[PDB]
Amino acid sequence: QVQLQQPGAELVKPGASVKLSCKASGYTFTSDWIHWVKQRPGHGLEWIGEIIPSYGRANYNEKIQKKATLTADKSSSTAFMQLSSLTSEDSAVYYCARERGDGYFAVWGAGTTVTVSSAKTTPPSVYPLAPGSAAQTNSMVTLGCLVKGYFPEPVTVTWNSGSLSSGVHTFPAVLQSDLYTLSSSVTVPSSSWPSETVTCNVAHPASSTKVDKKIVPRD
Amino acid sequence: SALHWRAAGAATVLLVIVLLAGSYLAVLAERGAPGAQLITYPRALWWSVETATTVGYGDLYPVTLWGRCVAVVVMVAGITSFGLVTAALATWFVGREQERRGH
Amino acid sequence: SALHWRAAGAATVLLVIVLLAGSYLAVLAERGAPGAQLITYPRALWWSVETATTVGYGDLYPVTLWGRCVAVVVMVAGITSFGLVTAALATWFVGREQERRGH
Amino acid sequence: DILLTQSPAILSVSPGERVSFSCRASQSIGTDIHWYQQRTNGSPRLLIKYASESISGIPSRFSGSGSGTDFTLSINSVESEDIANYYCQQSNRWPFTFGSGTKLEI
Amino acid sequence: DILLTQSPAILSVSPGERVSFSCRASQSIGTDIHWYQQRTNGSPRLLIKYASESISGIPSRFSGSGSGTDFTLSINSVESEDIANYYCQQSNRWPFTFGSGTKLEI
Ligand SMILES: CCCC[N+](CCCC)(CCCC)CCCC
Ligand SMILES: CCCCCCCCCO
Ligand SMILES: CCCCCCCCCO
Ligand SMILES: [Tl+]
Ligand SMILES: [Tl+]
Ligand SMILES: [Tl+]
Ligand SMILES: [Tl+]
Repeated sequence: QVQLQQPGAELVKPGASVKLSCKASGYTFTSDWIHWVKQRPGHGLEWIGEIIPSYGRANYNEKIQKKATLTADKSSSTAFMQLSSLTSEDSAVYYCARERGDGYFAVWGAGTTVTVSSAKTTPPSVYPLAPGSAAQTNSMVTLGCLVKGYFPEPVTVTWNSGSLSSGVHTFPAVLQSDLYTLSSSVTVPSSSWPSETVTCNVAHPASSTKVDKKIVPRD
Repeated sequence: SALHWRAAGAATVLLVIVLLAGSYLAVLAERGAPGAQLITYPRALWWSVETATTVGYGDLYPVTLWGRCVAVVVMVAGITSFGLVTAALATWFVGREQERRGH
Repeated sequence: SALHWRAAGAATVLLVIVLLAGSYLAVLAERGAPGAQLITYPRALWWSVETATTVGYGDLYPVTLWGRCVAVVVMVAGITSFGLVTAALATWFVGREQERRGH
Repeated sequence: DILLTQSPAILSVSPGERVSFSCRASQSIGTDIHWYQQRTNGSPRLLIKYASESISGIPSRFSGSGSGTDFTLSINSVESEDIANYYCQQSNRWPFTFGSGTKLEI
Repeated sequence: DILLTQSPAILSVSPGERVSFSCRASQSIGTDIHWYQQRTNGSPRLLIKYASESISGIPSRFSGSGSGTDFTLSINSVESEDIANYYCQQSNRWPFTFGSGTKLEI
């Protein structure tokens, strides 16, 4: 099961600092190394550094400015990476991976999305999207739900608690003066709806919120 | 169990502990040093063996001060153990040769 | 303090003097030779150790006549000292084995 | 530090065709190259380790080859699930490094 | 004898921006590269030793990286005091050699 656990997001004001965590499970060897990889939107993987928890020794990529500090809590199997005095340049997804001391990254975390801005955290408004009365359909029907007015990224949108996967598209968010907006679209066979329920679950980590929205026919 | 044989055994067990500890400490020492290649445990264990035996092919070797220090211990533990096996064999031959001379 | 142990000690101290002198003389010998790499004291001391132990990874080695001469002394001092430790261990085993045989 | 070059940033292939991703090392590194797959909004997933060693849980469709400076990650008969960014990474010399990546396009 | 190439002879950067100086070695030299700073009418001043080792008395703004043939001296957030000529030098093989130098321009 899930070996590395990282919190979905962290908002940070320019100049401030934050500490991301990476709780590990599964096998643990004194030979294990925990790595941190930075990925900026539209960019590749960048190696930040590593740590040998069973010793506390950490090394850093000397090719980039050192904004991090690695530490680990052997008892709580938790590795922490402290990012200090951030700027918009530091906004990105930060993954942690476990390396058995053999050179490759066997497992990775989901990654924490870090956003550096003065803006305020705003949960999203999850409005539904059902076809209008004059809309005809065929073997399939397309529903959806609007996630608007949120900050910062990201937002995980699932359908029927993840039980509904096919026919799903979640469009990239667009930034509108300090607030994000995106829509997710699901497609099921016409016959099945609303006979069978169809709900969109919207989780917004930065605001520790999670909301549901049943997509029912229009009045 | 004669002394030379108990020592030979002790020596072998110990050398094996130095090979493992050493491999672990070499990697720990070498990471952080750009260009270092003695940085993963499996080949590090292989490195330690070829160092203990003094073969030193040149495929792996420490570049850091602490890694080289680890190396010295491994070399010395390797040279000393095997040498101690040589001395244990000499004892065995001397005593048998004694009996043979009826001394 | 038996002879073999006094010699082992003397040997170790001496080998350490050859490692230091040798490192100093190697650098002194190698500088001035284009392409030479045995030219700075710290790694030179590391070179001397891997030469005395006969490991010779190949990361460093003299290219000049005098540097190689320094090398020979270091190799021989290394091979001789360790061998002298082997012989000291053999003596220890032979004598204990004697007592054990009640000879 | 070892630079890994991933030839074309994007690779266009027809459904079911064979595709090969190139990863060049700035110096000789044995077979200490490992490949990762990353889909949109996803975490990297180890596909091949040590240039050609297969990972269980990974389709036999994927295979890697090469040694020294040139390495290739191949997908025999590409399918939609394979659309993603592919990265190579090396563990030969410290520090570990990644290739810029190559996007598979069908 | 090892040739050290210092990429562009002059580097233009905006106040407070990050700047990187390149120094290439004609062959593999580990991390045996050392950086020097020299202001107008001044003597060279050691900034970084062994590619990335910091020197006390030198701003933390300065840092170096690389190994093998490619080395980089970086200045995080450049300031006027930093205007000078930057040289790299190698101690891997005799004789020691210097790079032609790179001038920092703000
Ligand atoms: C004259 C060369 C001697 C090399 N020895 C012994 C022969 C090995 C085939 C290597 C021992 C390796 C355990 C001793 C080195 C002593 C420094
Ligand atoms: C022989 C004593 C151990 C060698 C030094 C290990 C250093 C590990 C890194 O800090
Ligand atoms: C073993 C005698 C010393 C080796 C020769 C040293 C030469 C130094 C340079 O002139
Ligand atoms: Tl040898
Ligand atoms: Tl050898
Ligand atoms: Tl050798
Ligand atoms: Tl060799």
